[PDB]
Amino acid sequence: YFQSMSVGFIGAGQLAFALAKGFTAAGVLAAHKIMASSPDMDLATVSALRKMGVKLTPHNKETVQHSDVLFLAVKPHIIPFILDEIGADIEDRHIVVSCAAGVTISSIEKKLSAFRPAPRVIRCMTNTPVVVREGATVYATGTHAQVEDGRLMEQLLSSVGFCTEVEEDLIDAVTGLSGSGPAYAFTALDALADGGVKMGLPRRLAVRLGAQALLGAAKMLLHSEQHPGQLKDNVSSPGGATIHALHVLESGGFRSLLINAVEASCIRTRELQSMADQEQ
Amino acid sequence: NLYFQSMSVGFIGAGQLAFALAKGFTAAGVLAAHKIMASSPDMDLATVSALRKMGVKLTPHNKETVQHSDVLFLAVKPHIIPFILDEIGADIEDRHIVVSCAAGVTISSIEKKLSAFRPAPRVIRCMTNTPVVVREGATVYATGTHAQVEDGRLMEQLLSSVGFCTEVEEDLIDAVTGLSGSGPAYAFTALDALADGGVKMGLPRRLAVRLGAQALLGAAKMLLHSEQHPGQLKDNVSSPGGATIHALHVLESGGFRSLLINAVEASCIRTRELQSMADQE
Amino acid sequence: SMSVGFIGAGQLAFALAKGFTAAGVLAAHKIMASSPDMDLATVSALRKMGVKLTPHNKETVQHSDVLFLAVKPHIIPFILDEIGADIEDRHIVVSCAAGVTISSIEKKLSAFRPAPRVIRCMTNTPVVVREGATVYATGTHAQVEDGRLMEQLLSSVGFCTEVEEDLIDAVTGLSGSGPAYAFTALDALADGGVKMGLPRRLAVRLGAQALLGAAKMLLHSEQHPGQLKDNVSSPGGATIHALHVLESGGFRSLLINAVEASCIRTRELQSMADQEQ
Amino acid sequence: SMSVGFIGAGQLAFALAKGFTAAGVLAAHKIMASSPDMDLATVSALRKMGVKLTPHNKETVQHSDVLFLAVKPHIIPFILDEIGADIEDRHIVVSCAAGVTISSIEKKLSAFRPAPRVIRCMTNTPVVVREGATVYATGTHAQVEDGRLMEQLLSSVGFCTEVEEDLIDAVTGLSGSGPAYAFTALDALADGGVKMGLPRRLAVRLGAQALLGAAKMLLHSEQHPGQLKDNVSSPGGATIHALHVLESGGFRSLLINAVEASCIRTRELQSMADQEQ
Amino acid sequence: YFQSMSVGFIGAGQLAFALAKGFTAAGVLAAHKIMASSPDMDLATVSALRKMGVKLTPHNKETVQHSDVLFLAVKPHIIPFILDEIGADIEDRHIVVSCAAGVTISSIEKKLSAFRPAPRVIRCMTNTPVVVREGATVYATGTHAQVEDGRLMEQLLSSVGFCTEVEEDLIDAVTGLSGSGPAYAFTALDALADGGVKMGLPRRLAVRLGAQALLGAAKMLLHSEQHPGQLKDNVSSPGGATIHALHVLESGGFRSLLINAVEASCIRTRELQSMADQEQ
Ligand SMILES: NC(=O)C1=CN([C@@H]2O[C@H](COP(=O)(O)OP(=O)(O)OC[C@H]3O[C@@H](n4cnc5c(N)ncnc54)[C@H](O)[C@@H]3O)[C@@H](O)[C@H]2O)C=CC1
Ligand SMILES: NC(=O)C1=CN([C@@H]2O[C@H](COP(=O)(O)OP(=O)(O)OC[C@H]3O[C@@H](n4cnc5c(N)ncnc54)[C@H](O)[C@@H]3O)[C@@H](O)[C@H]2O)C=CC1
Ligand SMILES: NC(=O)C1=CN([C@@H]2O[C@H](COP(=O)(O)OP(=O)(O)OC[C@H]3O[C@@H](n4cnc5c(N)ncnc54)[C@H](O)[C@@H]3O)[C@@H](O)[C@H]2O)C=CC1
Ligand SMILES: NC(=O)C1=CN([C@@H]2O[C@H](COP(=O)(O)OP(=O)(O)OC[C@H]3O[C@@H](n4cnc5c(N)ncnc54)[C@H](O)[C@@H]3O)[C@@H](O)[C@H]2O)C=CC1
Ligand SMILES: NC(=O)C1=CN([C@@H]2O[C@H](COP(=O)(O)OP(=O)(O)OC[C@H]3O[C@@H](n4cnc5c(N)ncnc54)[C@H](O)[C@@H]3O)[C@@H](O)[C@H]2O)C=CC1
Ligand SMILES: O=C(O)[C@@H]1CCCCO1
Ligand SMILES: O=C(O)[C@@H]1CCCCO1
Ligand SMILES: O=C(O)[C@@H]1CCCCO1
Ligand SMILES: O=C(O)[C@@H]1CCCCO1
Ligand SMILES: O=C(O)[C@@H]1CCCCO1
Repeated sequence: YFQSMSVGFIGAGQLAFALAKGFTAAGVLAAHKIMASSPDMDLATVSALRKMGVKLTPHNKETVQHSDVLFLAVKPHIIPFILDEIGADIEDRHIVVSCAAGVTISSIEKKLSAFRPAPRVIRCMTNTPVVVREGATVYATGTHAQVEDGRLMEQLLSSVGFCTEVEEDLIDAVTGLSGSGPAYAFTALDALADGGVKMGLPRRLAVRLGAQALLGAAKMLLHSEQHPGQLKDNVSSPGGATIHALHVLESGGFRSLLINAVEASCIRTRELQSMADQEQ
Repeated sequence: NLYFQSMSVGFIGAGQLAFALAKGFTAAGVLAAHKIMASSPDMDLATVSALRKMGVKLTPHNKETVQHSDVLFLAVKPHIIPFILDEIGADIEDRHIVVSCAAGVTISSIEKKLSAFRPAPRVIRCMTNTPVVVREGATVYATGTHAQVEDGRLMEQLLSSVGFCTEVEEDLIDAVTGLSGSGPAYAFTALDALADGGVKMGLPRRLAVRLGAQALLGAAKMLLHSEQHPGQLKDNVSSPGGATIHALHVLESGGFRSLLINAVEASCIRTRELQSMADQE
Repeated sequence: SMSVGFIGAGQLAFALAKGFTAAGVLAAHKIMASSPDMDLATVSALRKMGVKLTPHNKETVQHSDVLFLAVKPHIIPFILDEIGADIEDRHIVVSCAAGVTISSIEKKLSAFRPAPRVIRCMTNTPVVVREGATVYATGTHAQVEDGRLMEQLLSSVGFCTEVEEDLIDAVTGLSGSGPAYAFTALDALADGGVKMGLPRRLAVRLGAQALLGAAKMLLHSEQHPGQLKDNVSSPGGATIHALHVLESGGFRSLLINAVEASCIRTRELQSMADQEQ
Repeated sequence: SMSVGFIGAGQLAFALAKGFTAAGVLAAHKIMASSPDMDLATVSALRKMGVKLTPHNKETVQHSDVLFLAVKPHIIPFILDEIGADIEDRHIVVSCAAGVTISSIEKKLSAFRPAPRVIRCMTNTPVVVREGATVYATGTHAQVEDGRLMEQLLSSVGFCTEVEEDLIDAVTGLSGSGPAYAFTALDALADGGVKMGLPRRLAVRLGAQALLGAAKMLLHSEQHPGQLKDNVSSPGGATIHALHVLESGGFRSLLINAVEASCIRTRELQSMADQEQ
Repeated sequence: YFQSMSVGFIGAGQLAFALAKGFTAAGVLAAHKIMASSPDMDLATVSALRKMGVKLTPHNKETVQHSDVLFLAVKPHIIPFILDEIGADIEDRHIVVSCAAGVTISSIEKKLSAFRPAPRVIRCMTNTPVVVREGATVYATGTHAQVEDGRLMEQLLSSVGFCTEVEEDLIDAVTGLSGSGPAYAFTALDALADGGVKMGLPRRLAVRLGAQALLGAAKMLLHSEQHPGQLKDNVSSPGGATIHALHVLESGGFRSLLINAVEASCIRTRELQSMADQEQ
């Protein structure tokens, strides 16, 4: 529990809700010590945050004045407008944590430094399963972040899933893998359930079994010192059902499609930020 | 309370599934390792050495496993089931609950063999998966002709200690086999490939494996705790024009969904066709 | 009392005028349309409806309060040069042309008279049966009531909402081109019915009715389309077998490809226009 | 004065009862439905509407004049054995089950009482918004007014026409499964809109509205769908570029494949039913 | 001109209209010497026949009593019902010309011989372009057809396009090639017009040019003693536009698709008649 910590979210959408729900469920923050701002209070995420007890305001400057740790939870192209809006309000006490895909620490520090030297900036990439405290988060520390700042952020984000520090040049690739990853999983689970239904299962049972199979397999890999191929080898009996299914996955290039996905998400992330940097 | 039942459990077969279940049950605290006995004609297996390290009793004699057990799991390959039912069928007593885990093998085929000895063998058929080893298995079961209501309830309590467990009609179990039985292998293949994708884009392999596996675990847990359709959860990830919708497009262009349907179908059909051959023999 | 004009008397002018008059929001006699070819079938159909026709774009401007530009995109700069001197304070200029930016229209018109009131829309041919899908963006000098007037008018012939202009090229690829994807699909579904033994007329009727009803269900539902799809398919049944063969062909990706291709072509065409002017 | 019953209280029973009562042709209190599970969401929705619910299929039969069979196809022979002794001269039995033949129904019912009045229909879930597509065939003992009554009832919730029974499995693959093809397409079109920069909610709304309007245009047109498609595409323009990428993927063949697969699976399932009974 | 010839059609659909329009345009038959019967007088083809002056009746027996040459222009599965209906009305003077896809001379003669021995039967396969007198027709003579019967039928069908006698075992293959052929052409013309539209042509002009190109090329081949490949070689200049287009056709397996089509139509024709023969 961080007793003397006030957290704020600029943005009150999917990610702000996911993190606030994760933090409050973890018990590391009380909902009333969290403030979130948004120019649209008609979102289901805003309504959900209100029901949790999170303080809501339309004004980003109030979030800044309330907060010690300030999460930037707006879309990437909104970040430069946000930084110009509240840059004059950043104080020495603030840690600015940008969650926006692609947006570089350099770009954030350049904006904020025009108002006050030495802004404390941390960049993270996380994902929506923080809402069930099983997120995958990486973070990089900025130029003026103190050593305690990174440790504090790792303690906070570790309460809602895996968290580790990385060099910033890995983050766009992490975005393509674990940031976009849940969407690959949801697609796969929808299709696996369709497969169960084709073979005679009710949809509700097929969804439950497919999701439990994926969850269990992921946990096995996380808790094993063994290669995923070895775990795979343990399932298939010679001549059996599983090896027949694996063959039809291979024949469709299943592996290459997932490589294609991570690559496409990473490249698009890099492409979008390159355009943002050209606009500046 | 199941622990205070002091249940003796036996596995005919001492391979991957016997190890996974024994590890899950003992980690759950429902069984003492030394109250489990497993038999195999082959002790040189690595699964047998792991079982022995746990404290499970090991014997080459299937009759010893039967005499020890209260609940008896059949954990041999499907084509070996009729052979061991011939071998120990005379040793099944009225007190036994016989739980077949073998892919494809029907309750009817098991009861026909065992009913030649005692008239009312208590049979349950289940399908589970290796993640019971981390107590996150996906298990279904169907009760046989003579299984008492308390037998299915005991089975559900036991298997719920190592993951999800629900009763089904037997005619669903081959399809379950293709979905959640074979399922972990589809996931391991996907995680290997996702990690390769992370490596291609500049991540160290160890980090890419950790991140991909955490992403899959978290997404699966989200769906299990959500009332929303997976398509809606997917819609919540992807911003307009953004990284995720670009990646989803390349999955669609390869027929990603159809490949997973193909896999479930192929595993289910192979399960059915093997049992048809067995029924013909 | 509102008078409406169409520069251009082609497919879109016909569809909008038919929809407006069927809705009752405009009597045909309040509508004027112009074309340099008074021998088109659309021109004949408009005359039969009661619409006033002229070959002279200046006459349309002098008649109209709301002026729709319904010519091909590459013709827009030509007709703005022709009628720019005739725009007045009362005029609302509504460009329907694919890709053409408010900026490019206002730049041409402002050379003649400051503060042209411009709205850009993207619609589609189903306005002809009052089931169009329309979006609009307001220009620099459009009054607040200009947007509300246009939304009231276009809501009479289908869905209508205001958007930021930078969404319009994407809307073009989705609902602007969308009817053509549907007509292709309906032709193919009918071929499928014929292959399985249905007379062609019945197969066309059933396929179209199925698509209409499914689309209406989705519009009236809070549920995800995947959930509505799940409600159709019984385990092991006919529909899930058919869905598998669609998935195996990458059906979804083809529709994504189509929206993208129409949107990209729209952007590419306007970039070429901007290079010349 | 007509009383209606549903054996089965699932997706189809809900959709038809919602459509009938929205149309005004039936008050909810004239409808009874039965299911062995009174905890389904469809059962709760029917109770909220005013429909009478019972677990006992015999009670539904005793209440009803027109009796809809809305259980899964493999359940039909079981419930015909259960209620066959309770069919009376007044009853019209309307089977909605995919694949199940009039012959198989009449054979079961005639063991109890000669001359059962049987009609077989195929419909689809959009009856829930009164835009269904329904066909029906009359059985051996159905009176002439039985067919006209059923057409009046089912026309209240969509298109309805009489067919020969040997068309019904093909109709199942086209308009019965059809909504699922449309939901798949709408999900994908929305993904395409999102990829090109539209918010998901707007993309879903526009895609669905485009498909609805296009389908309505085809139903109100004498023109071939290819002609309507030709009217959308300007030379060199956005739509023809998008149509090319659909063609390059074999888009049309996938929809033919789907209708065929649903129809063949329907026939295959009924052949298996006929082998067992 | 066949002065003393009355022609009748059992069926008044697409083919009956196409042939009646072709014959009357050729001047070989006056429309009032043609009768057509149908159980549905609400067809556009029936209305078109009425406007031409063709006599219309609902009763197949009246068509038989009126006619000398009797065309069977109903769907193949209707043929056996037709033959049972009017078999007792066939006279010595009648030539029965079956146009139905797949239906064998043997099956027709077996039905009619139960009523009167020695029915004069001819089987043909034609196509819809007889309506513009450019049909492609083949015919086979039955067991009891006199030599003059085949010559008379060739004279009549040659007035509406190409006509030649074949052995009956070629007719199902002809069905897959020139019977179904117009539909392949209409598909190709629709697609070629789409190609013109993509490259900037108005649809009306693209349709006109595509159809004229196909017509001209077909006429060139019909009037040339040269192989289609040689005519093809004469169009393409080295390095030019045409050889570039031919390459993209080859890369898609264009040739194999047309082979697939003829095969699929022929096999389906054989399959359908095999089922008809099983039902008998
Ligand atoms: N959704 C996900 O799965 C994840 C998202 N992210 C990142 O989080 C950020 C937000 O993503 P979502 O929450 O999914 O977007 P979202 O669109 O659900 O929420 C965006 C929020 O920003 C608000 N907003 C717009 N203009 C604003 C302004 N001027 N001041 C304050 N708030 C404003 C919107 O009203 C909305 O509440 C993005 O940069 C994304 O890359 C990172 C990891 C995962
Ligand atoms: N491995 C998996 O992922 C799961 C396997 N299953 C089912 O569990 C059963 C066993 O599968 P695995 O354990 O993977 O096979 P495995 O091959 O690892 O172990 C098979 C065991 O049977 C033993 N055995 C062979 N003949 C025997 C005999 N006459 N008497 C006693 N033991 C004998 C072998 O020595 C070995 O110990 C199969 O029927 C499979 O379908 C079900 C769920 C998941
Ligand atoms: N057809 C559709 O599906 C929709 C079309 N649009 C847009 O509507 C506009 C027109 O589209 P269509 O009506 O389909 O084209 P169309 O070609 O049917 O009509 C074009 C009309 O402009 C006339 N025209 C040519 N030069 C002219 C001039 N100098 N002055 C006045 N009229 C002139 C032509 O004679 C013809 O009447 C295009 O910009 C298109 O992007 C937008 C929504 C959907
Ligand atoms: N869902 C659709 O899109 C359409 C379905 N159909 C046909 O309608 C029938 C039902 O389809 P759905 O409603 O989708 O299935 P559903 O599974 O939603 O409803 C089935 C209902 O039957 C009930 N039931 C099971 N055993 C019963 C018994 N012994 N007595 C009475 N009720 C019993 C179930 O509890 C459930 O209420 C099927 O034959 C299907 O082919 C036809 C047109 C479209
Ligand atoms: N349409 C084509 O391109 C060609 C068709 N054919 C053959 O010509 C025959 C007819 O083909 P279409 O004319 O295309 O079919 P169509 O369906 O246009 O005409 C069929 C006609 O038969 C009538 N009919 C149905 N039952 C009847 C009965 N009991 N007595 C009399 N008339 C009855 C129908 O009312 C309709 O007028 C088929 O056997 C087909 O294989 C052969 C060459 C080309
Ligand atoms: O491949 C196999 O034989 C096994 C069958 C049961 C589920 C796991 O795979
Ligand atoms: O697609 C998107 O905009 C986001 C980017 C961060 C990870 C989730 O996806
Ligand atoms: O897939 C199914 O079982 C149903 C059959 C009727 C039409 C809708 O689909
Ligand atoms: O293809 C075209 O030129 C038009 C653009 C507007 C939407 C309909 O298509
Ligand atoms: O291939 C070629 O170079 C020529 C060009 C004109 C049209 C015929 O082909």
